[PDB]
Amino acid sequence: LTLKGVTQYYAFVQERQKVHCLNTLFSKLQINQSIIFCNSTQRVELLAKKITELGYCCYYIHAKMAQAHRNRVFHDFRQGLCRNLVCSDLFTRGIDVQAVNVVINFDFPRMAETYLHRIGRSGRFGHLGIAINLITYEDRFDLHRIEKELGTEIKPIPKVIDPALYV
Amino acid sequence: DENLPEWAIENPSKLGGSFDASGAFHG
Repeated sequence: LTLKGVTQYYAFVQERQKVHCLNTLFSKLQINQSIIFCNSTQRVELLAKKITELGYCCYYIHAKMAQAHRNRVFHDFRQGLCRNLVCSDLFTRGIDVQAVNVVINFDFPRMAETYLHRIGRSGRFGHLGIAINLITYEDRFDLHRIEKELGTEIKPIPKVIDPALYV
Repeated sequence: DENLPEWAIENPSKLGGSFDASGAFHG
């Protein structure tokens, strides 16, 4: 589990804006396949419906689901049937997907280990992608503490994200 | 506690959107 090869950004936003901000990223980034992380199961459910309101296909997985159910979803996502996946935290989430070049923390985690489980990759060589963290004013404390505890750096999103970082 | 999210309330489909030098979103 490594961060090397992952370009990490953040963006400041209000809670009531996160859905409008997420749509902007949908229109700004060259997403092959996406994964979007929320902090609660119901938050995963509602976000999935909001993304569908916007017109994109949406899968989703959370802990309260059934393992037999998460398998069908993950397998279909793998094969590429739907492009975006919203999900909560899972001890046994699964292998990494090669077509996922954009991970989004729709909600910023509180512990550094969770960030590593969300943004980490298997092996430093090969995989290339970007991570975008949506942080509220309140989340700032956890942002500096998380990078210091990890030894990584999370920079403000730039005007243009070079495709060579995730395409 | 599971509250009603603030973003589930307001209209999700609005045009525009960008980020400024400080990384703050402009809706």
